[PDB]
Amino acid sequence: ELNEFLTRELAEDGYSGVEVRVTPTRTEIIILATRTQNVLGEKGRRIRELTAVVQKRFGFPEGSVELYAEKVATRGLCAIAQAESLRYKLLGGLAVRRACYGVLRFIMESGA
Amino acid sequence: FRKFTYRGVDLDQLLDMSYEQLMQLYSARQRRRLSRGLRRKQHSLLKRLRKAKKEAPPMEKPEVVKTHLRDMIILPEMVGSMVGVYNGKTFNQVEIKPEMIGHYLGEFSITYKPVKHGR
Amino acid sequence: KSYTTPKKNKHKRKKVKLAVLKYYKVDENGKISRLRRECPSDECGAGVFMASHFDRHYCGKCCLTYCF
Amino acid sequence: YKIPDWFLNRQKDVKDGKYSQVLANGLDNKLREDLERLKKIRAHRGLRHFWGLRVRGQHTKTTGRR
Amino acid sequence: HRIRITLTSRNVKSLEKVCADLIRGAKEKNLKVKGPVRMPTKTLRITTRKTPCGEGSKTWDRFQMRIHKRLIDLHSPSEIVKQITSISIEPGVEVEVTIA
Amino acid sequence: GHQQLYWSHPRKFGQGSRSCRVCSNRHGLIRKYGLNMCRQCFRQYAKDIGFIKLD
Amino acid sequence: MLMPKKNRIAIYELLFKEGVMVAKKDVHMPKHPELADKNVPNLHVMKAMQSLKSRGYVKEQFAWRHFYWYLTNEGIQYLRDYLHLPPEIVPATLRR
RNA sequence: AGGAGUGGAGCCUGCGGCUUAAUUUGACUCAACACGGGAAACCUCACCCGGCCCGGACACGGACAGGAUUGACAGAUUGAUA
RNA sequence: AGCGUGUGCCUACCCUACGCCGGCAGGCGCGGGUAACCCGUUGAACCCCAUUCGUGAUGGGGAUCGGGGAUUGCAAUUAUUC
Repeated sequence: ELNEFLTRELAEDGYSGVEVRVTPTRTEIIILATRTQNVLGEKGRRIRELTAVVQKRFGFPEGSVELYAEKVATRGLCAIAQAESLRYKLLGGLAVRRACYGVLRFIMESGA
Repeated sequence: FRKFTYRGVDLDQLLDMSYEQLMQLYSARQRRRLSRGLRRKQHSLLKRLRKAKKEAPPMEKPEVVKTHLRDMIILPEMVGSMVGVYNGKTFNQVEIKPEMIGHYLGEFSITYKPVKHGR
Repeated sequence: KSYTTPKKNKHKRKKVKLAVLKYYKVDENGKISRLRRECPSDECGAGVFMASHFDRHYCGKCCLTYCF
Repeated sequence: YKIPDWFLNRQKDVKDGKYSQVLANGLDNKLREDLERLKKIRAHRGLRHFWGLRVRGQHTKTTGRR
Repeated sequence: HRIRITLTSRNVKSLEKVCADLIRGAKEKNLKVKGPVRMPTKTLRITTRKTPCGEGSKTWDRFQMRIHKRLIDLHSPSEIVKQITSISIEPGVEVEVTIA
Repeated sequence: GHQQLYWSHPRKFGQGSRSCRVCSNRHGLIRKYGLNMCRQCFRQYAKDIGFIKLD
Repeated sequence: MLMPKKNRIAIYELLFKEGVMVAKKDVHMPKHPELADKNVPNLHVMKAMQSLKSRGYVKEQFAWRHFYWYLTNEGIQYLRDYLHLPPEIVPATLRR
């Protein structure tokens, strides 16, 4: 439900998945995505929005869940990163053939 | 010809009898039904049929009191009343002679039309 | 599409212009003659007035009835 | 002769209120009376007996097929 | 003093790495340790139809979800275990320390 | 009143009480291990929950 | 949607004091699980917040069966102008 | 080569037909017919016969605080303390 | 015997030993278990052994149908189930 919600919210922001570490006293939940500067917002506005969301929805206590937003190293070999890439290229108004070769050319040069 | 009785009990003997004593007389389904407790939900529509029960005007057949209630028990208290059993479409004019006691008003209504066969 | 029975209307609210003057009676002096009964319920102290129907009294929101 | 009430083919009878075993010629009489009782009151059960159909709540679509 | 660590995990190699670190964590600090008891692994099972409608040949998927439980007993003081168990855990494993 | 009729019919049991926690629909529900999640949703999210096809 | 005014003020105070508010798509929920003691039904929360959405004050994201409402800068100005709040104080998402 | 059958009997059940206010409906050779995880008393429910509610955002123009609107026990009325 | 399941988010609804009442379905007490801990050493059926039966639609078969008794539920009549 976390991963679905973060897919619907952070799609255009270059989303690539979650990793949740259920530690004592804290929940070290790490968003792995391409653009860290886009997901975090303006001086960490959208970090704190997403913590407040996850807090109020899943019934975590006051600040016992804190989010990070780390960077995808070699994002050409992440599947859902290149899926959403192709998704927002087509939705942007680009032609189907050019977009697909564009993704395929990038993920080949990325070293796949 | 003869004076009709339920189980081994005359109608006036049935009629001035408590619910707790009337339980031990009719079948186990109706014991269960009326033992669950007095009816306070939209089953206080059963309690509102008790008001339509207590509206027999002077000497004739009383007017039709209608029901979307097919799970209602035909109590001896009820007998003589003119009831409209809802099929879902139509209110069937049903009188209740004293041999209906125990049964449900809904069963007496056909509900579904009989099925002759064209081909 | 076309139906058989003629339509059912909604209850139109019989709105009254200046409905406050009826509840009191003004005196020649600076006093009052309160016509309609005040609600003895706990929710509304002595501000809310009861209805003055032809054969009993009633209050709206506390839903309290008094027959003669 | 101390046979219990739970053991008889007519328990808590509708007309006399007595627990009694009913035997051949009486049983045929009491079955006729039970169908005739349900018939006269015009109950759904008695009506299904009158029409020669399944009464205890079967599906008549595919079975009953005489 | 008799402290009972319950290691429950979905993965085995992550659970075997954690219980191996807690034997090394009990051998280096020289506290008496009853070995890691392998509990009978529980295979959570869901068998659905593959078809979102009803209109194919009746194929079935059969989703397992193995959950492995270990448990380790230590003859250790409380604050020594608080130090050991807080170090080097990996997120697959769930650790429940019983005091007594 | 309308508030006495709006939600007064019981929703205590039956497949008109519990529903999918994604679809919100009333059919093919996996109640086992408190999934409470229709069979098409589970088949979508199996991988994400920890359910794996092996045998 | 016609609401008791005290409810709508309680919802807007809760939307402001924290930078976000969430709710389940459940019209038949007599008490909102957070804003509980101030007796608001969930449908009053849904219909208040989609009224905030329509005139472009709050941002809508919907997952599985849960609405999520992010309060945006126009919504900030509308609520401090509406509730008569000081412009000194911020929602809990603008504070670090 | 055989084994156990099925097709025959009863019933359970699904489908066509008939019927019906409605008998909700998808799928009809293998690859429709105990299939829709579909064993439906209500709910499910989509069908039929009735009756409630707006859960018609927002924008615009009127009505309007001299009150726009909410709700409401009787007695009728209704199936109903809708 | 061997796979399992078992007290829930909203969600009420768990699996049950043991002791009394009842023929039975079942009821009332009190326990244990969020489980290799309790139900559970899962005292399962077929099978195994000893009676009755005797080629008869028979003690094969248990459809249909009458009367009664309990449980689930807000409600069982178009028989819920037993």
